Amino acid sequence: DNSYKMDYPEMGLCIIINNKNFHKSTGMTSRSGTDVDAANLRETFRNLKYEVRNKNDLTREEIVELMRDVSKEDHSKRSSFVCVLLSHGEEGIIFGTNGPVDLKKITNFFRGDRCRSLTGKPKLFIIQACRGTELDCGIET
Amino acid sequence: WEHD
Amino acid sequence: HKIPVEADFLYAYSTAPGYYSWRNSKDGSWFIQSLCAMLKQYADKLEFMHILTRVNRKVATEFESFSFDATFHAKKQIPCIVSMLTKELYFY
Repeated sequence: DNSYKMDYPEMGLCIIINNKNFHKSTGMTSRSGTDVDAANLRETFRNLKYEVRNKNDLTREEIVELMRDVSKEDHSKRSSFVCVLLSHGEEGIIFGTNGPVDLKKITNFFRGDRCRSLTGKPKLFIIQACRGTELDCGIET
Repeated sequence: WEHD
Repeated sequence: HKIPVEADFLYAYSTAPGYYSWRNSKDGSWFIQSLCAMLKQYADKLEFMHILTRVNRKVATEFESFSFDATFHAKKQIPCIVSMLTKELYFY
């Protein structure tokens, strides 16, 4: 009872939202390299037996919509759920190609009561984005 | 080189 | 007999709160590239939390920024694991 049941027919989905290009009216430098990360993830998760679904350059609305729909799917036969977000961001905020969106709004779709098929199942959210503008100068060892 |  | 609606969630941030997250032009973000490498090497013998701890050490120790602008030069990064899980996670 110490380990999550991972012997379901399917390991689960693996949504990867890859954002590289942003609207000129936002002030975001194209995230060069995120293509390598997206591809690296895909292969890594495919080995872990996940149904990987990649998505590129999404807007606020599109992001929220993709998540809303995925949360409305039937995960009954799945053992978990992973979501990878690669983009610009601030504290508790993921950036869509056109505008920002709270990470909370996204995660709330997968809560125990808004998605019964995932209740009691691990919901992993890997986030590659900024959380502010502080620089860690580090210290020698 | 760059940041997010 | 019920559970919190916020339980069983696990967030793997690439950096600490209030901090920047670094990315390489050709290799890809430090976080993702370390995360994938650790998964490829330990996802068959280590629990997820233990794997992410490895990811933290790799990112904190083997990476340092480089820039012609002093302001962004020689900077470090530490990933932030935020777990509301209630059991151990194994990918197998």
